[PDB]
Amino acid sequence: MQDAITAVINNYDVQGKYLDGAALDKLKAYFTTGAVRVRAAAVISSNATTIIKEAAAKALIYSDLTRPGGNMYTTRRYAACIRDMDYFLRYATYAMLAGDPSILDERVLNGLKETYNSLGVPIAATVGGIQAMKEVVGGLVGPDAAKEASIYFDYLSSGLS
Amino acid sequence: MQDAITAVINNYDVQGKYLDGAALDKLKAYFTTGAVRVRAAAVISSNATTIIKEAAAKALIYSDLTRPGGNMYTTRRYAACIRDMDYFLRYATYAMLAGDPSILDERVLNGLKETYNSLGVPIAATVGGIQAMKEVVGGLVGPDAAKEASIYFDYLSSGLS
Amino acid sequence: MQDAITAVINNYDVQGKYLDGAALDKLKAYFTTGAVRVRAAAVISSNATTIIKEAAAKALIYSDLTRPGGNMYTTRRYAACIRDMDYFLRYATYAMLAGDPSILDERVLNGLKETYNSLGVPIAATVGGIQAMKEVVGGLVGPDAAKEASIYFDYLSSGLS
Amino acid sequence: QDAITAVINNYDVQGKYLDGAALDKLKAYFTTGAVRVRAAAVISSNATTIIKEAAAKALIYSDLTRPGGNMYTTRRYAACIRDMDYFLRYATYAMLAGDPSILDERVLNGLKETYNSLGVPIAATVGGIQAMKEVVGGLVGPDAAKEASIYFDYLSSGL
Amino acid sequence: SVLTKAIVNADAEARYLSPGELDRIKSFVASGERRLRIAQTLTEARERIVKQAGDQLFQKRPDVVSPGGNAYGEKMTALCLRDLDYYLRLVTYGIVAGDVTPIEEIGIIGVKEMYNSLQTPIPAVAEGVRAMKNVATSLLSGDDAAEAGFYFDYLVGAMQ
Amino acid sequence: SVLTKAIVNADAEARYLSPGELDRIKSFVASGERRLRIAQTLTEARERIVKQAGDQLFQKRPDVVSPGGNAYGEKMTALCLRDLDYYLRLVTYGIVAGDVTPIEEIGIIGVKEMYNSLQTPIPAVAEGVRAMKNVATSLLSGDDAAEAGFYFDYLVGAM
Amino acid sequence: VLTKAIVNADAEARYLSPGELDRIKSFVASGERRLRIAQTLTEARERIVKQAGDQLFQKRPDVVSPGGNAYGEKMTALCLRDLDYYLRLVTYGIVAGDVTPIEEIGIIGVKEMYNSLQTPIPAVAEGVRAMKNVATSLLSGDDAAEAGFYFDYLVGAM
Amino acid sequence: SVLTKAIVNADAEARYLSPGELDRIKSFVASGERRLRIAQTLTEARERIVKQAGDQLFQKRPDVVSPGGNAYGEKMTALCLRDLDYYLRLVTYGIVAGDVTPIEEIGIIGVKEMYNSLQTPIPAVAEGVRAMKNVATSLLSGDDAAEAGFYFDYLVGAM
Amino acid sequence: SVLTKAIVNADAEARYLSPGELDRIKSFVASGERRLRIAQTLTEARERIVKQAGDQLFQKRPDVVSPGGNAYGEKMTALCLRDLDYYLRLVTYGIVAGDVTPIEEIGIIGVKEMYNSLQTPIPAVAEGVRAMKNVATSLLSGDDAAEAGFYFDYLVGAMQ
Amino acid sequence: GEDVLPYERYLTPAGLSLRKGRFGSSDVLTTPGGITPRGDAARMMDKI
Ligand SMILES: *[C@H](C)[C@H]1/C(=C/c2[nH]c(/C=C3N=C(/C=C4\NC(=O)C(CC)=C4C)C(C)=C\3CCC(=O)O)c(CCC(=O)O)c2C)NC(=O)[C@@H]1C
Ligand SMILES: *[C@H](C)[C@H]1/C(=C/c2[nH]c(/C=C3N=C(/C=C4\NC(=O)C(CC)=C4C)C(C)=C\3CCC(=O)O)c(CCC(=O)O)c2C)NC(=O)[C@@H]1C
Ligand SMILES: *[C@H](C)[C@H]1/C(=C/c2[nH]c(/C=C3N=C(/C=C4\NC(=O)C(CC)=C4C)C(C)=C\3CCC(=O)O)c(CCC(=O)O)c2C)NC(=O)[C@@H]1C
Ligand SMILES: *[C@H](C)[C@H]1/C(=C/c2[nH]c(/C=C3N=C(/C=C4\NC(=O)C(CC)=C4C)C(C)=C\3CCC(=O)O)c(CCC(=O)O)c2C)NC(=O)[C@@H]1C
Repeated sequence: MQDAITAVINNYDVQGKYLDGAALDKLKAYFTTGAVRVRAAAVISSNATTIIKEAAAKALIYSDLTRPGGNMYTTRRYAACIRDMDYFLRYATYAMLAGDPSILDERVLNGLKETYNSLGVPIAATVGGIQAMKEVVGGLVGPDAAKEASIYFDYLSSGLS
Repeated sequence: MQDAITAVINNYDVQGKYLDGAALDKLKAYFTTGAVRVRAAAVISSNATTIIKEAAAKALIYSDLTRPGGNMYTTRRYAACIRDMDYFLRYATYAMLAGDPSILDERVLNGLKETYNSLGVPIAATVGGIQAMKEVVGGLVGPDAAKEASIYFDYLSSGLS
Repeated sequence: MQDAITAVINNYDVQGKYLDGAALDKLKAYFTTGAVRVRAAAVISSNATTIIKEAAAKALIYSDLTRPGGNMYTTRRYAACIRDMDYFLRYATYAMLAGDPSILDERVLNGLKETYNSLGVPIAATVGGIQAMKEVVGGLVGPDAAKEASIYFDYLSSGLS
Repeated sequence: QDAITAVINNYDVQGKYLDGAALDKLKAYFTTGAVRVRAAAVISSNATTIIKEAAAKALIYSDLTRPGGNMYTTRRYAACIRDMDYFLRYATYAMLAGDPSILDERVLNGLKETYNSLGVPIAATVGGIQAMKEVVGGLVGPDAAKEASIYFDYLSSGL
Repeated sequence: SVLTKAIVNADAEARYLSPGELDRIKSFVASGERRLRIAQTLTEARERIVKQAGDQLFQKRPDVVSPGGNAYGEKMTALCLRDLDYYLRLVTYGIVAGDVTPIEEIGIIGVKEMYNSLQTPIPAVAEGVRAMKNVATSLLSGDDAAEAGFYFDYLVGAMQ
Repeated sequence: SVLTKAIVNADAEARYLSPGELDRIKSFVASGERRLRIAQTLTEARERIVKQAGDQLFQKRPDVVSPGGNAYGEKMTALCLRDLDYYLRLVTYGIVAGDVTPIEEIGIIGVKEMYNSLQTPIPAVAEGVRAMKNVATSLLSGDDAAEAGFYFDYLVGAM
Repeated sequence: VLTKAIVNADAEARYLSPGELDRIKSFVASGERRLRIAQTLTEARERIVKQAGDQLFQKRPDVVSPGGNAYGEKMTALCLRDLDYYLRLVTYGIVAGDVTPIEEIGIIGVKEMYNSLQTPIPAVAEGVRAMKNVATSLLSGDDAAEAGFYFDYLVGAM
Repeated sequence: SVLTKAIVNADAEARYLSPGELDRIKSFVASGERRLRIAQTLTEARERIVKQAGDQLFQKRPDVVSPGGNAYGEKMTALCLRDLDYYLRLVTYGIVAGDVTPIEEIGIIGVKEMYNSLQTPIPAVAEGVRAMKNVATSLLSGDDAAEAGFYFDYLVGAM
Repeated sequence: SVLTKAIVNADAEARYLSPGELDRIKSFVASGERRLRIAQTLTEARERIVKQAGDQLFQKRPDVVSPGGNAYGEKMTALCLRDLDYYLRLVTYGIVAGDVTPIEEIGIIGVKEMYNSLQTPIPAVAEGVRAMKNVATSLLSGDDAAEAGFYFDYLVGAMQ
Repeated sequence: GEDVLPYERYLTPAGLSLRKGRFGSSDVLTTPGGITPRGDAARMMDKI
């Protein structure tokens, strides 16, 4: 994966340039944002189970999906869906700390569409769930953190769709 | 493409053998089936629009696909999907008249899987639609014709999957 | 894989319906056929080597295939072809006991066409061999069993072709 | 192996075809069989309790369970009761079979060495097996108890 | 099902079905007709079994149907009863199959995880299944009840 | 075949088969059984047709079987007869197909180029085919002969 | 049969299921009938072997020919002794209710043994088939079906 | 959007953006704030616009919500209203973009084909859009209404 | 049935069945096998016939399924369809019997009075039967359709 | 772990489609909160 600090380094390395003040400023910018990000991440980790619960309640459950003939019908499928939700949450948290969307592309986004199509999992419903998680997360993290958190959630959603 | 009559001829030609009674019997078998096939083809052509409508209703429409973020969402994509359905129907009809699956391989089947994967069209859903068309077609054509019609539909389905 | 009993169950489970008389009738039908199938399977297992021998004699051997430049020329290729024949026989027997064609799709039929095309094995000759095995099997099993046995052999043949 | 196979094997080494005398031994086993099946069902249903009672008699309220004892810590406690269950299950298998051989082949072979490396106390384990036997004897009832007891004793002697 | 299991073992070994395996298949097909009747009985009595079991469960566990409890409220109580009904349907499927596999795939894998997200207490669910067993046993004849009991016990064992 | 041709035209137009096209297919399937018999007749008489035609050709063209000529010598004469046999087999295929397309792919495309490299005279080959037609016509009934003639004529036209 | 059930249970690490136990009960009841079937074949053993041998030799002249393995008195006796061995194994199988007894004594390493001897395996199979036909005739139909299964297994193994 | 269109024309010509083109971009960015307000107004009133338009449409066309008609039944009537909602959302997108292109891609290409498969009458759909326009116009101020009208008219023209 | 009718006439006259009467019985028994097939066809297509006819009727008469109308509401609409199903069953009975008498006793006597109490419009009911006839005719072969038509027409004639 | 012999743990999506895809997807791929008419007509006939 890549993070903001490494991104700056890599750009300089391809140029072969030693680190310069302009580069330092970009790094400095990240460092200020960092403290906020760490606080947000801790909030998400503690409330992860609840975030998933709330989001599922908002979109997935009490629906045709959970009813027989629906994708999330049967215990095994239900458990799989909530496991997937957790993945999305954990990776988004990783991305938020990193300050880079690349990890999402390298781990989550790559081959997901194809996997889902073979499985028969409904992509639009999954996207709906991700959006729901974003809304719940936004509340817990608070406004400044929410903007940063939202972009990664949206990135996942756009990739899947 | 190839047809049943030509297939027999080609097999003999590679052997270099003159046509023999056993070969003639296969040709004769085709000739009896022919009349039924012609009737079936006319039925399908007249009811093609309805067949597609019914099949879509059975599988595609009223689903995640049609909902926003689904593959068949937006008018353009919806129109594309029904165009593809029509292709499958037309080719299956051609194959049924021919009595040979080869045309399906040469035109429809070759490279479709790869195209669909790049596009992100869901193959299993498409296969579902093909199976639905088969069921509708079976009714209209009647039982004797249905068996013949079914094999080509199944051939398409197996190729895609 | 799936079997007849499980197939009924699965269809009902997706509907969410409790088992009903119509469903019960299908199950009951299977149960009556069961005893015959077990006897047929034992017959096939005991005569498997001979069945393959007879079928090969009918189609494969004394032919261009066995002659130099033919697909089944050389000991290694000959051995491979009879191994494939055995596979088909064993799987058909499994399917007959199960009362469902699914196992054939899951193990034998998946990717076989593509494998054969890369290898340059001739599909029509293989199909011919399968049909020959069916005829031999029909004799040994006896008439009631033969009808049941035939459908699975035909299923394999249709898949390959 | 089993009583039926034991008879067969004895005849096979002689090369003799099965005879009436042999048949009588087989018949003897068949009569005992019904009792054995009933006993096995009783044991399976009461297995958890049998282990509990036996543990209460020997294992618990002891130095073993107290800190510094072999069965101290949850992990070790769980291991000991798992071992007890093994002995019970295998004895039940042996009782149905009518032969002690399975005990030798699976349970008895290498157990002493394993236990010595582990530092598990053999005498305490033997005590537990004997305790289980007593509890089992009650539940199965007298006719079944005699048959059940021999396999328990066999395990104890091996250990 | 019994038959699926036998076939699968054979395929792994890459051999035709063994005589012993074939014999088990024979036994199963003979048993099937009796099994069908047992399943049919429970299906007909399904509505009453669920109702009776529910009442027993609620008496055993007042808390679940209490303002704090998950089951409390009409909507929630219905869902709890629906769950009991689901498990009964699975049990019937099991009896006809002759194996717990049908039950297991639909109901026992990931069950812990699902209920933990829901926050439903697993032990209470187990009690409800036990309650259903008792009701079902009464309607069934003794030998039939024993067969049904095994499947019921498995469920209870799976869920703790 | 007739049917292949119809399907191909439809696919190019990207339309379902026209009623008229369908009617032609119907007519063809009815005709097929008669066509099969015509083909069968020629197959049985094949050996004699080739032999008779060969003789006629050599009488018509002394030069081809002369020291200068390509056909001259046993090996060469055999090859010339083999060619005649090939064309007859193609004609039979055509009759059953109801179209010249099968004939055309195997025999008529690049034929000029092949023979020019060989240096075989194309007109002589045509005469041989004409000769075969006359022999074949005699064995066939008049209406059957007319059907067969069309395919024979096409070959002569092609070369 | 009992051994088989126990072994499956041990693999699963569980006590025997009631259904499994019921099958054991059925087997012990069936055993007495099975013993009678075995007894019948034992009494007819000498004739079964003799008849089967003759059939085999008619079916395969070559085996009892100067080139063939079976040829000569000593060799012919050995061939018949082998047929007798297989019959004894079949009887053991019927009483056991399983092929395992048969399998251990006769079917594992059989190919290797016969290849060293140079005896043709297909001929041996034919002899077993022949024995089956003779045995079937003496047995009652239901008894014959039971016996047939064991005979078929041997033929399949060889 | 306006900007995309300008860039695309420049790229085709392979030139930097012309002064005139740049001026149009400037005008658009100034207009945008006004456009945003117009869009916001319609979004807030969306629920009522759809409801009012639906009623008008059903009064104008009794048939569509009749046993023969496509719209008939609660499920179907909901879908018809959902469609109206979709078109309104598209119109709002158009206003902010300043171009019909956003509207056109999502809603107007393949629309005929989709509705023909559904068997929905296209003219009725057009009437619904007209109805929505009238409701929307009333809430909007006159100048705002004119801007909104253009997008509404385009939709009506497209269907 | 035809046979019943003949017997009844004979009993009134207190005589054995006349040769003419016997001849009619002979004709009927020959016809019966054909009639059975016609009836079987309609029975299989029953569900679809009712559904299609209902839709046609509702299109023809919007009012009946309108807030004022009797048929309006799911419960009422089901009852209207049930009535159509009843009449179809009666028609099948008629075809096998070879006379309208079976139909007549169950459905046509007192029909006016029953519907008037219910307040159901009789003409609408007639239209529904006509609709069912058209659907049934399409599935039946022409000669079969003519036979079926007679029974359908009788119903329509009875109800006005 | 020295006593189990290796078995097939995972497989790729394309491999999975080969085995299961013949006959495609059964299901309509239901979504949450969708208006659907599916099953309605059957329910009406069951009532009648
Ligand atoms: C001769 C010493 C022994 C003998 C020979 C025998 N062979 C056949 C039949 C076949 N033989 C072959 C073998 C080969 N095919 C290969 O590709 C190779 C390597 C290049 C070999 C050696 C094949 C393919 C056949 C099958 C038929 C065919 O040729 O297509 C027979 C006839 C078998 C029958 O029963 O039909 C025989 C008799 N048999 C002996 O007993 C001799 C000691
Ligand atoms: C108290 C909160 C609850 C309770 C406790 C209870 N425990 C026992 C008996 C035992 N508990 C243990 C536990 C441990 N051994 C260990 O090694 C560890 C971890 C270091 C633990 C926690 C053991 C071994 C025993 C057995 C007694 C012994 O020391 O040998 C009892 C007695 C049960 C009896 O009489 O059989 C009780 C009551 N029970 C409750 O109801 C409370 C909620
Ligand atoms: C009743 C004994 C207990 C109880 C149950 C309860 N369940 C829910 C909600 C759901 N339960 C399920 C369970 C299943 N779905 C499946 O696919 C299967 C296997 C076939 C099962 C068993 C599901 C999916 C739900 C989620 C909601 C939905 O219907 O989609 C609830 C209420 C929801 C909530 O917890 O808020 C309840 C109450 N509750 C108890 O306490 C009883 C012990
Ligand atoms: C209402 C004014 C008219 C009407 C509407 C109507 N629509 C449907 C069904 C669908 N309509 C759509 C349309 C869209 N999907 C898109 O992607 C877009 C652009 C964003 C549009 C406008 C779709 C996809 C459907 C299919 C069903 C689905 O949602 O999956 C119906 C019912 C379909 C049926 O015939 O059963 C109706 C009634 N019908 C009228 O008569 C009104 C005039």
